[PDB]
Amino acid sequence: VDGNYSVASNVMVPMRDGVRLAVDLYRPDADGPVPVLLVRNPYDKFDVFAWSTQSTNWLEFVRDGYAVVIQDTRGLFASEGEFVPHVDDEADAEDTLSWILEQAWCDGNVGMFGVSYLGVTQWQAAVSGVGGLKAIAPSMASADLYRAPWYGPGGALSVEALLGWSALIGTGLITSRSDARPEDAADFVQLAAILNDVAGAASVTPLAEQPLLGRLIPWVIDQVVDHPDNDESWQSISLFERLGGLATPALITAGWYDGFVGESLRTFVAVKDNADARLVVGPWSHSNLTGRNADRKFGIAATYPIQEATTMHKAFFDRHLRGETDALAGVPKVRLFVMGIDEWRDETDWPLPDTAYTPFYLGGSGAANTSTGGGTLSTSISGTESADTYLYDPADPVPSLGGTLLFHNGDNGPADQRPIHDRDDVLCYSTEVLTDPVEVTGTVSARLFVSSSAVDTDFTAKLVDVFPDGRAIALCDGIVRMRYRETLVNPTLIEAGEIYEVAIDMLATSNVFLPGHRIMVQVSSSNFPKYDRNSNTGGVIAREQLEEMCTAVNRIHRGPEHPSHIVLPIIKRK
Amino acid sequence: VDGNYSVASNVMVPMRDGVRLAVDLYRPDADGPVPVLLVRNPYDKFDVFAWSTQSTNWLEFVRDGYAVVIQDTRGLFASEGEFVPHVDDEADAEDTLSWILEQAWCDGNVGMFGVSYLGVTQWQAAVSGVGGLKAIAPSMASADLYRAPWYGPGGALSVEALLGWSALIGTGLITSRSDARPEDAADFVQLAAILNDVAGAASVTPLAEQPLLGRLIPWVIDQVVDHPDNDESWQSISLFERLGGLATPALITAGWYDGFVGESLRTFVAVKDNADARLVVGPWSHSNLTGRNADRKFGIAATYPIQEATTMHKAFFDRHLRGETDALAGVPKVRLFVMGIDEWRDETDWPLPDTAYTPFYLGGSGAANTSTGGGTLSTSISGTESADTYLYDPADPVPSLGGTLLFHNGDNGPADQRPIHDRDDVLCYSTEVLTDPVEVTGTVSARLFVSSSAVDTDFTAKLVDVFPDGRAIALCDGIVRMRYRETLVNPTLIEAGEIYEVAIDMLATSNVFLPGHRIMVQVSSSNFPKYDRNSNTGGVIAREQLEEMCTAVNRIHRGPEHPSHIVLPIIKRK
Ligand SMILES: *C1(O)O[C@H](CS)[C@@H](CS)O1
Ligand SMILES: *C1(O)O[C@H](CS)[C@@H](CS)O1
Ligand SMILES: [Cl-]
Ligand SMILES: [Cl-]
Ligand SMILES: [Cl-]
Ligand SMILES: [Cl-]
Ligand SMILES: [Cl-]
Ligand SMILES: [Cl-]
Ligand SMILES: [Cl-]
Ligand SMILES: [Cl-]
Ligand SMILES: [Cl-]
Ligand SMILES: [Cl-]
Ligand SMILES: [Cl-]
Ligand SMILES: [Cl-]
Repeated sequence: VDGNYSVASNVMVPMRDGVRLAVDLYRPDADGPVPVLLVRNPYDKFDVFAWSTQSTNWLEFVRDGYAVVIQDTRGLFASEGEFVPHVDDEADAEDTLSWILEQAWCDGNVGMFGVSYLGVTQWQAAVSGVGGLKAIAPSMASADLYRAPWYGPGGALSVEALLGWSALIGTGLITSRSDARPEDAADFVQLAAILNDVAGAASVTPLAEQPLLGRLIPWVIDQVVDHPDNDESWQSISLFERLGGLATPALITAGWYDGFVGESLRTFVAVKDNADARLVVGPWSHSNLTGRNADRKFGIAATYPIQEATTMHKAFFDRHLRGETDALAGVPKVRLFVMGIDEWRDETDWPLPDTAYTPFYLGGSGAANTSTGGGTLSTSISGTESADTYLYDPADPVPSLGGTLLFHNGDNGPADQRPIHDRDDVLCYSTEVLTDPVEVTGTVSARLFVSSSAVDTDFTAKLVDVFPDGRAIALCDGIVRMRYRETLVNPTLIEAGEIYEVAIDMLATSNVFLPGHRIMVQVSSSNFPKYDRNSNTGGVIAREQLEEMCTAVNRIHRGPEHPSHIVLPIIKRK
Repeated sequence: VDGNYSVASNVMVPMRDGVRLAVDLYRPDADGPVPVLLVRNPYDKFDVFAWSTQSTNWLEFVRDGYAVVIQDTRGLFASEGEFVPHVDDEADAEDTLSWILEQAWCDGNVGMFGVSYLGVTQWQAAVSGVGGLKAIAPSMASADLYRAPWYGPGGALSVEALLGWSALIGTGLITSRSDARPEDAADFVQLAAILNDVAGAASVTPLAEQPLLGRLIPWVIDQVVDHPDNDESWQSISLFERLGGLATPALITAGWYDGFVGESLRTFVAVKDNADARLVVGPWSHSNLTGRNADRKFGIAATYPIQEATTMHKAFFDRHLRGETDALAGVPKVRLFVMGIDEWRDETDWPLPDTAYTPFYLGGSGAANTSTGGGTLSTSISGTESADTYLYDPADPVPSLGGTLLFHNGDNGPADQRPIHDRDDVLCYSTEVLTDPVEVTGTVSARLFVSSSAVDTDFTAKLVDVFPDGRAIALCDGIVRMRYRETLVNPTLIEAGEIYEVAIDMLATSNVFLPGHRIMVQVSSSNFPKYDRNSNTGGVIAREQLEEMCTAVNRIHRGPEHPSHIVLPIIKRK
């Protein structure tokens, strides 16, 4: 009967080492084999409502004749083995895909879909060389775990992401084990305390001493905190350099305030030339898909459009798993939620063709410290040679407000920045009030001429849309940890007092700055706990006590010989 | 096989009039008949992810051997017939329950669960007299549709709820019909415009002229706007007076910032003496179950505890549908999220035994207008005879901020009230800063001595927790429309200048006002668009143009002879 299906729970699938992973099979009433979709989940395959609202109404797929397999990853819930993030997922995906392809009910065409870890695992599957995998759909994901979510392109630890997620998994690991232990109740309370106060958890020094999390999930220290360089341990689990050799269609979803946005977009660029890639980007953060935020509403159209996503995914899988050649007729290659105008818009590529990568130079009379300083932004190079100076004290970092926070206040991406505008270590540069709209849609970066009293420090840059009523709404931001200014792999220290030209990768955005608005940039040396705080010593940061850390006098140089600027991806549409 | 199940889609169930409703059947692998749970849904039975995250992980029930039936209500999606809210649901539930009880796979025990309209429909089923219905679990629901969600105990129209919901249903009605009409695209755009600006939609006068909504869903005017009195049309669909005669166990869930909270709690009180009733109340609004709000976080424990809810529901159904006499061992009768301390706490009854209903009298030197006026609250009667006076202008009502908003900014219940504290028509009365905690948990009401220059007007009261940092966080509120001061059924006008003692039903709350806080009350004559604005004419409010409305000089009298007060349900726990 068309539209009917069955569900078989805890089918045990043997991996190459004999360890069995548990899957649930959602199989249509059909007269032969069918195309199959696989989801690999570390958050309990039974708990479909927890993630599915951030993905698709995928029971539609089953009603329409796809089978869906949802698997508990190794060592969690109904699966056997031991859980360690990332390290087993390439092999376990390969073995699971192979098993699916052998089954009586599989017609030789397999795809995947899902969000976050259920997205990362798709890239890990895609590099398997299993020919039967015909398409993937990774949402809010990455193919380079160093670059997102654990560190970043600037070489700072994403400490709130790490501690928050590890606490969440710790809840899952305890729930997963054989029998209830006497210490479980107390552990549950302590994990809740982390999740209620992630900045507090991230503030304890040395950062690497994590009695609870290090016991429940040793990986948090053994892999993540202990490997600050993008070294061989990270390379082993990175998929990114293999993506260029694939020819697998990928339906990639991202969010402008999502921790993964830079890496999600990079995956699109990596695969678009060799296969049918699609891109959808909304104004979401990882835990807030609503389009509504404390000081910024994007409209109901911005709410994660789950039924349209379901329709698009089905069309995509119909094309690539069922060979229906016209199934993607009328579906755009790229679909972006353009903020400011707050509208969805179709595009033919990402980056947009006809992006003008335009320098906006830092300038102004007098000090740019605070929002009431003299800092300006202009497409003209600054005429006078100036410098703005501030003290960065690791004991008092600039607090994270919105942006791409994951677990610490991760539900307010477009946050009003006014609460930090009176800080002397927040340098502000803005355009005059705009008389005509300026669209910035693309990857964003800064090139700053900087110096420090320290042998290492950080520099941050954050793009902001200043509204007529004074709201200073965050758009995108990044950081550079100076030891990693030239390479994430082979860091070197800097010379105190020397001027360096450094790049800051500020991920990406899509925003029309409307008439009456200003374009604004904040520059500082911290953004905590989005990123851990540089100790300004040149030491092993995660092993330092707060008292061992140093203050730094940091300086931004601007003028004709030191033309510090932000590069904005300008789109002009007449 | 234990834990396995099948799903049959669009099984057509004939009602007494021959109209067939569509259901989906989730049936366990079992060797005989099983207990059955029914959900009646006007938002597409296929779309399980849309509502289920506000309810239960109910596939657990199916894995554990319950069948679940999800039905499209009459006239929507796969069902035949014509949709009109509420009026067919008693009969259609009775006929559906009868059909279920006849099936080979039903063991004679049926229950229900679900939220909002999926909760209201359970009360409509419970009055059917079908013996096979053994238990219900209505969450965020009402048994009196006048009192919630469409009007209220004060006799004001809940206009934002009506217009928002009607626009949402209008999206569903268009999606449900036979073929795509030329006007659908434009209608979709107009419905989105309402949902993006519900206060704007509610501001158009006469309110009763609704070209779009009145066309798509005539009921919005024909029933709701046209029947402002709690008359026979409302009585026909009310279940409340029948609840006392039932002996059906009910697991009732509510939220302190939920539009239905007063009516949800009343249902518990109505059924607790004759059957096993249970109550769970969290700090949620109808669309925000997260525990996180713009200026108030309740902690991760406050997040809707879906797996604990699932466990509790299964225990409840095991007791009442499977006759497992000890299934509810250790489950409390009442479980409340107590705000302020921000902790869950078990109780033996609602209202709490040992509630001290305590008057806090309005007082103060000079005018109480604005938060910087002299208004005080005290357990002692005020010594001097005073009055506070303000102008209520319907063209400039007090804006709704938090509370029990449903569709207009309905995701910030505990909203900071400071943005309206400089208004001359917002009278503020507060205690001194507290040195010891004061717990207020229970139903809340005010008794005000009032007068007006008009023959009708409204009075509002709102309880507020003032935090040390100045946040003035809304707790609960109500309104009295003066023509309905003595009865919602047979209104009469007032005499200009005469003093009336009136009651304002402020629903309920649970809050510990901690040391360093104040208890605060705001009094006014509007709260828009939570409630429509009184025209101050004595006319048919929804038929008046704004220009036809009048301003009113309204007065609150306070002193020994006019002891205006709020009655707080004080709990003292040593
Ligand atoms: C997703 O499920 O949430 C996490 C946020 S850090 C991420 C870990 S790879 O996957
Ligand atoms: C629930 O589904 O949401 C509505 C809020 S007004 C309500 C109508 S009875 O049911
Ligand atoms: Cl293992
Ligand atoms: Cl262990
Ligand atoms: Cl906005
Ligand atoms: Cl749009
Ligand atoms: Cl100098
Ligand atoms: Cl130089
Ligand atoms: Cl009908
Ligand atoms: Cl019609
Ligand atoms: Cl708070
Ligand atoms: Cl608690
Ligand atoms: Cl007078
Ligand atoms: Cl009198």
